[PDB]
Amino acid sequence: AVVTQESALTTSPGETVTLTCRSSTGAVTTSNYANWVQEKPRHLFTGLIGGTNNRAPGVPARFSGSLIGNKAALTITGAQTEDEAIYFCALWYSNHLVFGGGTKLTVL
Amino acid sequence: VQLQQSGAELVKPGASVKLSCKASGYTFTSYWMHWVKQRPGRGLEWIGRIDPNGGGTKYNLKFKSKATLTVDKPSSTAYMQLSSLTSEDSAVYYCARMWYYGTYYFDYWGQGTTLTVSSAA
Ligand SMILES: O=c1occn1/N=C/c1ccc([N+](=O)[O-])o1
Repeated sequence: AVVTQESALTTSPGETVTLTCRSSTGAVTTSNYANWVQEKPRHLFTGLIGGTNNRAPGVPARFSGSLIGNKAALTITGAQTEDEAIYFCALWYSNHLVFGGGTKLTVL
Repeated sequence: VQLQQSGAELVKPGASVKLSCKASGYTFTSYWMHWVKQRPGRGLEWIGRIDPNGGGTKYNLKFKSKATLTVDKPSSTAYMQLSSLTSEDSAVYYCARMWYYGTYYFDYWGQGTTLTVSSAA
């Protein structure tokens, strides 16, 4: 199962931006438990959201999860300069996880 | 919460290697402990995960005969033995705990451990 996304996006400081996470098998449901992780430079990973829309403790509330159409999504409402980083998602198939290509967000 | 993994490793093709991930500052048996493979130009790639309470596991079909997830409850550590090493296994391996009671989300990751499968000249 290949996990398609957008290759890269570009938001301004203050504007809203919507990342996505398509599945090849079909539409993304709540059974997939769509995960999200932010890789800042120097190999610094930090899990933002998982189980579709349930945020982790310590994660900014600007990051939010939902199911827009046939894909999961990570809406960063009010993008910061520190948000400039890659964003991998991860859908669950019933027995394992599968990561996607990643989306290099670049904040001007 | 801190996940301090082992230092950089140098190992020949054919041999094996044991990496670590000493968790601390929380209840070790309450959270799972996944493992990921980050190669250049490949993004992330799932290896598996282990529930420390009972040592139950769930692997990717690709890395079922490669990785070996185990735990040691006294030391609160998590290991992963990669066997039959090749040029393809050269990657920085991480460990990322996950809350799983109601929802499945990541939070705290490790610094990473750069593995270089290099032949002896
Ligand atoms: O063993 C299991 O049965 C139903 C879920 N389950 N384990 C689960 C999961 C689910 C999701 C993830 N995950 O996000 O990596 O691990």
